[PDB]
Formats: sequence, structure tokens, C-alpha cells
Amino acid sequence: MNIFEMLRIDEGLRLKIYKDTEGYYTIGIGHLLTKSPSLNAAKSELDKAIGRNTNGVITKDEAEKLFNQDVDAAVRGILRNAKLKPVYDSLDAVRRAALINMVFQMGETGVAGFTNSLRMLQQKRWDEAAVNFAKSRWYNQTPNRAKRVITTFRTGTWDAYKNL
Ligand SMILES: [Cl-]
Ligand SMILES: [Cl-]
Ligand SMILES: [K+]
Repeated sequence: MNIFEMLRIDEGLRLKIYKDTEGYYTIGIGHLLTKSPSLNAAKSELDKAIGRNTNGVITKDEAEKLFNQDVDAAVRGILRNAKLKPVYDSLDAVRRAALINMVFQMGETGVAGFTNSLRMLQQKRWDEAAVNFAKSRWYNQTPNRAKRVITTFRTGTWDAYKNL
């Protein structure tokens, strides 16, 4: 298990444009295209991302390509965010993956808003942090996923992803 397998499990793989949990056009492995309600706009963002006129369909390789770029960007975003970096640097590898997972799903801003939970992680109060993370819209709207990520922060193991 690693960040890519982890996020591949949580985001799936779809080769045609689809709407994510929030109703937003996305494709591949959770690659958000736009928050616009316009499919055409999404198609535009897609072609731009791929570098060709796709007609809302991409190949597996292309999806993996955006996914790799997306994971990298997420980590890189973590490293440039003063709110996230210290916490990230304080964590072990497994837990770091959990934080990358959240940032990929909701943006570094979204993540930086978990100030208090983040502080608990830095203090290494695992149980406490986990309780706190659950008090969020994130957990209420995507509870299974959230539970997995929270389990990962609580234990520092991949138990929630093993056998999935
Ligand atoms: Cl892109
Ligand atoms: Cl979920
Ligand atoms: K998805």
C-alpha cells in the first residue's frame, strides 16, 4: 500500500467525464475538471489538460498521467503551505499519505481549515485527532472515505485499506 494505491482505491478510475461526490465534472482517477455546471467548459478543461481534442474520453494511460501530476501537486502544495508543512513534516510515512489524501480530495485550503485536528496530529494525540476530524462536513458527506483516512491517521497503519 502507498499513496497512489490508496487514492486509487478512494477515487476509482473512470475514463469518461463524470460527476464527483459534489456534483462536479471530473475524469480519470479523481481528476477534477471544473466546478462549472457547463459540460462544455469541462470538456475544454479536459482537452487543455491532455493536450488534445478528446471529446470527454481519455485512455488509461492518460488518466494515470493526470493522476501522477495530481498526486505530485498535492504533495507540493503541502510543502508550500505554511499551515500544512510542519504537520506533514512531523508525521511518519503512512500518516503523511493520509494528509496527501485529504489535500487531493479537498484542496490545501480545505485541509488547512482543519486547524484543530491538525494541531492534535502534531501533538501526536491520535485518538483525539481522529475524533475531531469527524466533526466536519467532510466526514458527514463522505463518511466511508473519511473513516478510512481517519483510521489511517489514528493508527499509522493501512488497515482500513487492506483487503479493499
Ligand atoms: Cl491539469
Ligand atoms: Cl464515502
Ligand atoms: K471519484
